[PDB]
Amino acid sequence: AYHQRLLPAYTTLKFRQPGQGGAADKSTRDL
Amino acid sequence: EIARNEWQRAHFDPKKQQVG
Amino acid sequence: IAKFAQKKKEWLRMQRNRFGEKRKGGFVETQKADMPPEHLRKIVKDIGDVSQK
Amino acid sequence: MATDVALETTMGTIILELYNQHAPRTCENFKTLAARGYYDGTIFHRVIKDFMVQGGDPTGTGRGGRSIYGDTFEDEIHPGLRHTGAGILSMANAGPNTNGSQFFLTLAPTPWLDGKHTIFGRVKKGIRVLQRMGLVPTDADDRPKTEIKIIRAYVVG
Amino acid sequence: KEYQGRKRREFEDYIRRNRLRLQNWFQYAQWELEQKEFARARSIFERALDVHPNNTQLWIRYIEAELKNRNINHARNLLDRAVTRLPRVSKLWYKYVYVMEMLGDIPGTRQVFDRWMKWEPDEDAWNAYIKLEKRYGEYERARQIFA
Amino acid sequence: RRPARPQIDPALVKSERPPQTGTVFNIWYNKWSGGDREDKYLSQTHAKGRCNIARDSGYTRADSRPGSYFCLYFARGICPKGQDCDYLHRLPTIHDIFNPNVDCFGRDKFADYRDDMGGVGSFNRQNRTIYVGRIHVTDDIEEIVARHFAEWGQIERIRVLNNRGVAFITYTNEANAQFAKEAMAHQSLDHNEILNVRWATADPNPLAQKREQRRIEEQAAEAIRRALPAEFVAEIEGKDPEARKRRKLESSYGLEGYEAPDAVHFARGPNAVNPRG
Amino acid sequence: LLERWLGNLLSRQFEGRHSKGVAKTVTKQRVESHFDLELRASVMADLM
Amino acid sequence: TPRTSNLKAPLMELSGHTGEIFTAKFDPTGTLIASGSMDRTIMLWRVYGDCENYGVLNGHKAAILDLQWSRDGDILFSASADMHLASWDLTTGQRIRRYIGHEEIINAMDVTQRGEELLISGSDDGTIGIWDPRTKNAVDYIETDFPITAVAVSEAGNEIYSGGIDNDIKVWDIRKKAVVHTMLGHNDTITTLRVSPDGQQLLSYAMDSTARTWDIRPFAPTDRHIRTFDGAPLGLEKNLIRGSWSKDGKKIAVGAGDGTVVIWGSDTGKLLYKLPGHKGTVNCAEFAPDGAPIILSASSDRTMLLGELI
Amino acid sequence: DFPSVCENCLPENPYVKMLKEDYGAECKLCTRPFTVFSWAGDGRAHGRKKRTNICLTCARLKNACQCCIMDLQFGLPIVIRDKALELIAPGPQSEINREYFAQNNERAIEEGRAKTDEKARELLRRLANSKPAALPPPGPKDWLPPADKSIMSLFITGIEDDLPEWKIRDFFKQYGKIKSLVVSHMTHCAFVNYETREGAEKAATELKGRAVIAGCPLRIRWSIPRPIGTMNKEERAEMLRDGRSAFP
Amino acid sequence: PPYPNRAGWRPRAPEDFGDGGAFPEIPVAQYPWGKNDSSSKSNALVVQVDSEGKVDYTAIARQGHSSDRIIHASFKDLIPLRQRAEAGQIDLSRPSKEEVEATAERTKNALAALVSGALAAQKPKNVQVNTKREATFVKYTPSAQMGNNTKKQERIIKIVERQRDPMEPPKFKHKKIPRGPPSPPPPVMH
Amino acid sequence: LVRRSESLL
Amino acid sequence: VPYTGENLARPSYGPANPFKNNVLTGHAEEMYISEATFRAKHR
Ligand SMILES: [Zn+2]
Repeated sequence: AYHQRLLPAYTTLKFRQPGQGGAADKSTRDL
Repeated sequence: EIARNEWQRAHFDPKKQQVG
Repeated sequence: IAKFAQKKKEWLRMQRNRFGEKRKGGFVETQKADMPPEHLRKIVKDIGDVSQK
Repeated sequence: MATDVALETTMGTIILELYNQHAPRTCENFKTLAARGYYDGTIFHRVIKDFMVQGGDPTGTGRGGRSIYGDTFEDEIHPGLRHTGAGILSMANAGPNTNGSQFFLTLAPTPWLDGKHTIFGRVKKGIRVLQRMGLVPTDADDRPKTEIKIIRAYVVG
Repeated sequence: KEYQGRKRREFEDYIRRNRLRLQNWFQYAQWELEQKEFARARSIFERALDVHPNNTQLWIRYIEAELKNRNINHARNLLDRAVTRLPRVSKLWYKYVYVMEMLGDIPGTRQVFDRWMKWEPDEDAWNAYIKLEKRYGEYERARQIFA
Repeated sequence: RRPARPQIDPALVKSERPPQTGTVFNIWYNKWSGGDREDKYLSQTHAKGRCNIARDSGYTRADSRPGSYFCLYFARGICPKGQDCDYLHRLPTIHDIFNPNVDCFGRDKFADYRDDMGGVGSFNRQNRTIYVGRIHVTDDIEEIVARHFAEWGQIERIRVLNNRGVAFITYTNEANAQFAKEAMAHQSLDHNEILNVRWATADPNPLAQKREQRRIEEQAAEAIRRALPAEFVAEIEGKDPEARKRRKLESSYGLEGYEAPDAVHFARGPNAVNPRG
Repeated sequence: LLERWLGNLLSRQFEGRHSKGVAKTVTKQRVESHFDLELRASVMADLM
Repeated sequence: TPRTSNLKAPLMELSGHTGEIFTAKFDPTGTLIASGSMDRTIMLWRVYGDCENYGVLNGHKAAILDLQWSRDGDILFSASADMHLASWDLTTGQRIRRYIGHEEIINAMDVTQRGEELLISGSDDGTIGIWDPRTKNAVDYIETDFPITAVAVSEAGNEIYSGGIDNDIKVWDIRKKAVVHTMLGHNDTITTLRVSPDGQQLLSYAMDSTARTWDIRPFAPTDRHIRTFDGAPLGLEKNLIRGSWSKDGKKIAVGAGDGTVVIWGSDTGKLLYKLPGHKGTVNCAEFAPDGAPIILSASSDRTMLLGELI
Repeated sequence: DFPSVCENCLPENPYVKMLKEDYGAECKLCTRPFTVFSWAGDGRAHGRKKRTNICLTCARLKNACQCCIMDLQFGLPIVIRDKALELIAPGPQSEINREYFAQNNERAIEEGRAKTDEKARELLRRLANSKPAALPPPGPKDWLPPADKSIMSLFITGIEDDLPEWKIRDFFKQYGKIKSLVVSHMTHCAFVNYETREGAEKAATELKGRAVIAGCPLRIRWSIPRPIGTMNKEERAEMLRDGRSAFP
Repeated sequence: PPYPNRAGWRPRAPEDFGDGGAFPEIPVAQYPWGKNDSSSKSNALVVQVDSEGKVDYTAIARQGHSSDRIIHASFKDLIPLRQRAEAGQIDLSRPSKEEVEATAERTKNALAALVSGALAAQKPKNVQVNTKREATFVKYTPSAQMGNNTKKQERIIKIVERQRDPMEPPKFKHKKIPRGPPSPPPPVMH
Repeated sequence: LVRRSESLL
Repeated sequence: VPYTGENLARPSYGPANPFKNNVLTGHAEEMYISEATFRAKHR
């Protein structure tokens, strides 16, 4: 069990959509 | 040694402990 | 058919008890019914100020 | 004559003498399985205090046996040898003649296995290793909590 | 018993108040040693070893307190634990070889020195091992020690 | 037979508040609060009824049900239900033994005693000793104690520490001891007094200590003799010389000069080498 | 709001107060004190 | 063990029923599994590729005790304790129709894989029912005096093998509505009746924990037995445990009350397998019909195990 | 997720309907909340809902049933077993040390860490070798009834500590109704007060100044009831010798 | 004595067995290590040996720890891997996507269970009742206990969660117990 | 003594 | 394997102990039966 009293808030994570970069990898020579 | 320490605990006398 | 008669009755009773529509969960299910109002009246009058041990 | 086999355990060394003139077939079975490296890397799967140290299973379970006469062979009880003390090497079976590749060091006088298992040796050197083997914590099914792995067992000579 | 309870209460309150000071553990354990409560003193010292695992002074005092009450096997187990936990503190190794030379037991001192030489110590421990083997004759084994 | 006699009429039995020892009645704890603490425990009053076993016994709606506990209020003499009570209204016999979690009235027994040592009791001591005090100090204490501490059960030993007005009654049964403690508390012996029948502590007399230790030892010995086979235990004590000869001849198994260990000989199982069981 | 508040009230009434063990925030009245703590620890760490 | 068949795992679970799984089957192609359970639903699973549940049928008012794929593999057949049968379209997922007329719980049901299509519904009113799968009314019904718990239809399509509580396997003729011969040897109620893939032998497991293989060929001696198999105990539940034949006919598998599936050799008689893994009575043990060494077990711990034989 | 309950605490029915309550109560030894299992006993339609009274960890430490709290090898109470077998009682019984030990050892207690058998045989062998001017013989005046009809008490001397009061009570119950029986084992004295003088006269007639109860020799006389006070050890010894001398 | 035969010679001395081992030829009970009148009753550890043969002292550092715990306890751990005697090719590659995703699935299932527990604890669901009280059936085979050893019939036990009052507050207070001792600390490998 | 590697690799 | 008949047929070698259970009092396993079976046997 745990002892915290957070009410639910921001219950969905935002993900990097196409156009927002992030989860798209290139070679480090290109970088 | 555990038995000997038990025996020494069960027979301790606070008579000669007063002198250093 | 005389020897296989009580076995037939027991099998029919057991299968009707197990697979009947009236016992879908193992037991006969009824609807939550309304109690007489005097039951609640007596409970509330009896417990009172909640001063008795 | 008695021929020697050396158990290199993770407790010490056990040098066993083997009785060729009293129970031969078990003795060259033991010699051939020891010299081939078959008993190199198995476990001492069962230890019962004041009864037994039993091992030799390739699987370490209680069912493995790879005797050189196929998969099993027959019993060779000679009434001159009886289980009579601590440290006697005998070949263990399950009921009638089912001798595989499991050996059985008696840790105490057990005069009730006579005629059921094939006495075919003796601990010659290193009885303290077997005494420390008997005094191991075993959990529920006589298998020790730690491992008493055998490494080498050689004819020496 | 009232005096024992009040002293135990005072010592435990000092331990709860500041557990990172070795003097409280030392005083409580020495006092419980004085009424011959060896299990209690051992428990206090082991709790201090739980608070201070790598303190060499606490290890030395607990081995000494075990030795001065003629508990030899307990103290030898304690020295094994101490040289297991801190193999690079030469003080514990030196005490361990000194104790098992004081009690006779020359092969035991030799195997302790063999463990120490397995840990590859400084030149002082090698010279001490050579002096050990030179004292009781035994020159050829000192030659392998020089090798 | 005979139905259970109603002891007190329901007109005299109510459920009212305790006498006012304060200004505000606390309804969560059901206790008076306020006033002064000089009152506190005040005194132990005189109870509203005693018991006659020959007069108040009978049958209830509990003789039909096996395992029913005895009645606390029939033991207190203030049970009005009579034959309609759900608990037994008779005296505990010698075969009325209970497990070490409940008393004879079904109340749960505790880990340790309370400091004001009364109540249900603790299961960490098989206590059959009841401590009675507050007896009017006369010269005929022993006769009246033996007369009145006798209708509750079967008694082992009553030591009357006279002059102090204190007696220690040890019944042979723990349920009888609990019945006597719940029956004689706040009763009168011959004059108008309130008896302080509480749970006895331990008699420091070393003779009583060795008596209790021995009795514990033959109780455990009785349990072990019930557990073990008769031939096994008969070889175990070996007071019988024929049993000794049977042990010498049987524990050989072919090999002479063995004298088989008790772990091997006195062993029970399907694969043991013995007559087994 | 009031049912959460009364649940918290009954929780303190029937299982006690968890007074010790929670992390207090650094409010304004604590800022300087907190700074001192952190700075001392940092200095102490560098010394070791 | 190395990989033997074309499965994602050597053995794997199928779960999702909230009641006891009473009957599980296979596609004639061998790629689809249909299971009916105590929870009045039918779950349709895909064996190969990703093992995906792809269908649920919900039309029955009580437990579904049987379900049988048609000769092609697009129609499903449900016998259910609501005193009904049902034909289901497995393309739209809807129910085609319901078959009404049985006055008690239907325990068994079989369709003809060769010839005209019929339905064989044995039920506790002592009635076998021969149904056409286009009309909601029964073509015929043969009335007996004892509840019937296992039926099977022959290769010829004119013989009905019926087992019930009278401890006899009765062989009836459809056009005559009469038993052509009775087959004795059991002493507890027959739970399954399966004809061999070649049609030369008959398997019958009963509640005495003995599975009997029988010679079924028309020119046979007076005793039409073959062999008896032990080692599949029936536990506390008096379920209708149903066995199956392997495609080559060499092996037979019967679920046990210990959570095990006991597999024997039909010709030799050795206990080839005793497969654990269930926490209840294994109601069905089936072989893959498409020449694969695959066994599916359905058990009253609400689960099915798909395993390969190595 | 399953209790450790003995067979005699379980119902006689082989099919048990059992309720389970997570953290339903605190253990009666370590005072920690634990899962309580409860069932209805064979005493149908009234009685007590039998339940697991202690937790499973304390049931491993004590080797006891969770309901009855008795030893699961001999059927003895835990303290009786521990006193009569001299066992270690593996765990502290203090307040905070109980939760400390349970918090720090709950994984090794489950595996049987932290078998009496031989100590029971040791106890049986120890109880095998258990080791627990004279006055003239009584003349006729000792058992003849006195002329005073108010004399009612019967004085017994020679009582050992092994003789309970109930053996004397049902040994003298066959002669008549006993109003009172005072047995002081500290002073080896006993007083029997009847309700009718005929019963006391019959006791004196068929006892004749001597008695043997459970192998213990006792001496009986007529006596006016007097109290027993703080009394000298030498006088106790000499009337013990007199009670032994009741059988010369 | 040698072994073409050993009849007529009884072991009378503790050294008659050589180092030890009772002779099967003699049909007399033989005690190679004397009377086991008392038990071992020793609290020492089982002394093991290593591959080359020395007393193994890693049972002291590993005392109180599981077998999967990594404990450095010898000077061999202070040597570089490349220079560490029996060390040829060393594989220094990351795990492939299969093992990486398998570990990701396992760890995220465990952390998802922890998130569910933390969310249950963080905000309770107002009323904590569940009327979907499905029974659990247990096959319980009793052993022998309390004296008697008769084989009792095995039992089928229905275990149902008890109906709890939705209005009941938490029953017991929270106790502040001090921290237990840490895991046994490793050797100090300076 | 714990052996080292003399391969100069 | 190890579920075949010849694997279950082979016994455990060696002698028997002259001197397991899931819980402290016996062996208890989770089982799955119909509600009607338990009700009928209990009845
Ligand atoms: Zn119990």
